[PDB]
Parts: sequence; structure tokens; C-alpha cells
Amino acid sequence: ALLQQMNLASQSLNYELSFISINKQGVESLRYRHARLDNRPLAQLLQMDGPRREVVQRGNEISYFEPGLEPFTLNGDYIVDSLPSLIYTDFKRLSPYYDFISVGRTRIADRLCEVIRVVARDGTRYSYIVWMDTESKLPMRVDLLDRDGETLEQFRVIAFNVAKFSWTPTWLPQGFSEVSSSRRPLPTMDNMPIESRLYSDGLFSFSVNVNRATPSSTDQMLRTGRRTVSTSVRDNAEITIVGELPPQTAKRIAENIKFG
Amino acid sequence: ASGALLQQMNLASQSLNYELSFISINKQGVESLRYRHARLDNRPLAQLLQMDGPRREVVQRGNEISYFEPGLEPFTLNGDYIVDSLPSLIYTDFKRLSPYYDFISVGRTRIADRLCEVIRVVARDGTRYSYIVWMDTESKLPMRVDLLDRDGETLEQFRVIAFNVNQDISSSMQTLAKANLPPLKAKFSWTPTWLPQGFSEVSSSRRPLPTMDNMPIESRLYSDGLFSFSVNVNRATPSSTDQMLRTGRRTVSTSVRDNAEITIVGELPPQTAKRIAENIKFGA
Ligand SMILES: CCCCCCCCO[C@@H]1O[C@H](CO)[C@@H](O)[C@H](O)[C@H]1O
Repeated sequence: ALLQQMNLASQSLNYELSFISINKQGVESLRYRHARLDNRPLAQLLQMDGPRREVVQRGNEISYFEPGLEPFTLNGDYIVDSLPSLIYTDFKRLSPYYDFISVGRTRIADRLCEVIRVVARDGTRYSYIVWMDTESKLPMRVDLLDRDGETLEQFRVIAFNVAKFSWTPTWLPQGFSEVSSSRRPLPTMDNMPIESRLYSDGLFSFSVNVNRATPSSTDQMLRTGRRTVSTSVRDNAEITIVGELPPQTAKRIAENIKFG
Repeated sequence: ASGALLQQMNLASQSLNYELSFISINKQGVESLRYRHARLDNRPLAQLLQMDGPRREVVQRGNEISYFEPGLEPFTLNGDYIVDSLPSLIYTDFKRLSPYYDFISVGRTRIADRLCEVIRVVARDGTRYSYIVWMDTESKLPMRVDLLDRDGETLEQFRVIAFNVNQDISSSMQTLAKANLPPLKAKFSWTPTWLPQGFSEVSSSRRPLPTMDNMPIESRLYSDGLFSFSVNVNRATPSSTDQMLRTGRRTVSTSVRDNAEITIVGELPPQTAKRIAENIKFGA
């Protein structure tokens, strides 16, 4: 129980990582750089194979660039899928309904690391097994694992260096806070409105989306890596859960969302 | 001419006062519904009532569509008509389709003890679903409509069971004709290089997905006047993969290329959707 260091070291330190990302659709070669001048962070993610796609951070100004396209910027707090989002976790408020297991130390990229496991108390969310570096405290490898124990997504380092709805979910994994809500129109001929409620437990996030049921709305269950799209049809509504949640759970959140 | 009948069906559904008790059939099951319609002051009046289970009701008064249901707050939205009530085919400007579709008469038959003109609506390029229409010879109102996939299998059926055309406006349409009715550009870096003949861009919109990083997704709604589908493009995620799911008139095609997750949603044969996706260019 001391990832907080890895957390601070990743944000408050200068470095470079020539890591790879492995999932069910390939293994890609990347690279991430960090820094912090006047307390403002600096990042940079690059694709070493094929198109020189790039992404950079600056305070809250992430910008995208790549061959043959017009650049642009978005407002964010840190580049996602550039480094395990486990990095920015606010553990002090997470620990209450969480628990961190110590699990020996090993070698990740010719370095001595300290393996640590993260888990939800109730066992509703996914799981993480991180390999922190002894020296720097910078993560060398983080694995997302499903309840079973398989790796949904692997972050491996290769070289170090320095508004108002009519519905309400009556059941949440204890730890998630309704980060927001919104009601935008679907891109249909009838501008069908869909209401959304974004959640998060400090680590994982998922959305609950609702639209009037239609004659083609059917219960579906699709999971790819850390993306789980669960649809359920009942009470004249089409409920879609999207996020880092095992099916069993998503399906449960959509079954306790009562209307009045 | 067939095209003229389809044209007539269109007007009768908008001008006459009538009540249709019908069913909606698909994989999901059979739905019992009643549709009441009336024209008052050159203004649409209608109610769609789910006859079974909870009393769900929808109503049209001009360009307002109010949704009533027990145990929930009534509300209103804008709309030119109630979706999934009468077959949307009825509101089609067939003149616009004539150069792309064949309106083939298939003869006559009975439906709900009434004589009907049987017409087949088919897109000549073979890229789309087709329809079959059973029209009530006397009133021109639709008695049955079948959405068929390219192989001829029924994806959805509308069928009238009980029918009535009224010279006067019923008491319920009147009660509706004035009541406590509840309150209520973009430019993308991509372009679908290939589209079946007849489809045109109806709208476009960039909005943030309900994620933690407010990931942007761009949408383009297309229509040829009868069928519709949208092309949505968001930043490719490491969790993005090719998929194809069809359920009735809804096809959800997802492709992944050039760092973009492409999702086609709408009334299209899986093959047309894939082709549209595979032909989207970026810049240059
Ligand atoms: C980016 C994701 C967009 C999803 C848009 C879903 C739009 C569903 O739209 C609905 O589809 C039904 C068939 O499924 C039709 O029967 C309904 O009439 C139509 O309004």
C-alpha cells in the first residue's frame, strides 16, 4: 500500500519510457515523456511503427497530430492510453472501499520491481497487478485482469530513462460517484434523445445511457478488453452500460435502475 | 400507376380521420397497438396506444409529440409524426425515389377482410432492403407492410387487424385537439467516398462521448427519403474492434482503420454498411 509514490513520481519527475501495449488486437510500440515546469505537466506519446502519430499534454491542452491531417486540441487532465490511468489514482479516497495487496518483487525490463495488486472490496470491479520500479517508483508494467484472472490489457515497459431524469440506478458497486449527467439527441431522423449518467470510483468509469425502447432494441452483451457494452430492454426503455465493468456487474446495474 | 397509389396512400394517411388496431411483428415478439388519427384545422392529430401491459401512450398535436405513462412525468418533444406507429414508409415522398426504386404492383389480396393493392418497393442498385405494401383499395390506407432484407426474409411486419375510417373527428381526438399538453454546420476531417445512389446528408454533429475524457465523436445522418442510417467516427481506442450486429431494421457495423472507430447505425444490409465504412477517406 504505497503506490501513491508511483503516482507522484509519474507526475512530479522527468522521464522517458519506450513501452509496448498488448491486447487482443496486436502489440504496439509506443513512447511517453513527462515533466513539470511551473507545476504544469508536459507529455508526448508516439507511434514508432507506421504513421508518426503524436499526442502532447500541456496543463489542460492535449493536442493531436499525425501525417496527412489537420492538428487540433482538446481539454484534458492527462493523456489517456499513453500510460496506465492507474497513475493518477487518488488512493487516499480509494482505499476506504478498496485494498492493496503486496505480492513480492520481480524483474521487469532488467530492473527490480515491487509487484502490487489492487482490488475492489466487494469484488465488483476488475483488477490490477502493477510492477513498480524500486529506484524511480515509475510503473514498469500494469495488468488489467478480469475476475477470472486473465489479462484484458497489458502495459509493459521495455526501456526506462531519466440534467434531470425519470430514472435512477438503485445499486452501485459502492465507490462510484455520479460524475455527471447529460441529454443529447441521437443521430436519427427523429433526433431520438438519449439520457446519460457518467460514473467513476476514482479508478474505473462507466456510463449508464437510456433511450425509449424501440422495436429493434434487444438485450446484448459485448466485451472487448476494458470496454463492456451491455444493453438491456425493459419498462419501455433501452439501457446501455458502457465502461470498465465485468458483464455480471454491468448487467446488475441495469437491473436496479427503477423509474419512479 | 403503382407510384401513384403509393402516393395516394401517403395523402389518405395524412388527410383522413381513422382508427387502426394493429400488430407489429419481429424477432422481439408481437405488439398490440391502436393508432387514432385526425386532421383538424389542417393540423395533425394522433394517438398511439399500447393495448397490452402498462398503458403507454404517445400523442401528436401539430409538431408536438407527448409521451404519457403511469408513474412517470409526461413530456413533449418536437416531431412531424409518431415514430414506430404507422410504417414510416407512409410518409415517403415517392416522387423523390422514382429514379432509384421500382414500384412494382404484385396484384391483389385480402387483409382484415378488405381488398388490397399489393405493391413492392425495391431499390434498383441492390444495396438496400425492400418493402411490400398491402393497400386498402377503397381508402388507400396501409393494411400491411413488410420490411424485407435482401434475401427476402421479413425483418418487420405491420399488419392491420381492425379498421375504421370516420367522416367526423372522434371525441378522443377532440379531447386531444386542445388539452394540457406538457412542456418540452460542423466540418469533419472525413468523407464517405461511397454511398448508394439517392442518399443525402441530412445532418452532422460533433459531441463528446459520456466518458471520463469526454472523447469526441462525429456523426453524419444520411437518408434517401425512405431509409436512414448514421456514420459515426470517434478516436480509435485500443479496445476498438470490428463488429456486425443486426436486429430487425437495425444494423450496427463497426470497423477500425486509420486510427478511427467507424460505427454505421441504421437500416442497411450488413454489406452496404461495410462498404460505406471501407470507403471513407481522410483529408487530402
Ligand atoms: C453512435 C450510436 C448511435 C446509435 C443510434 C441508434 C438509433 C436507433 O434508432 C431507432 O432504431 C430502431 C431500430 O433499431 C428503429 O426501429 C427506430 O425507429 C429508430 O428510431
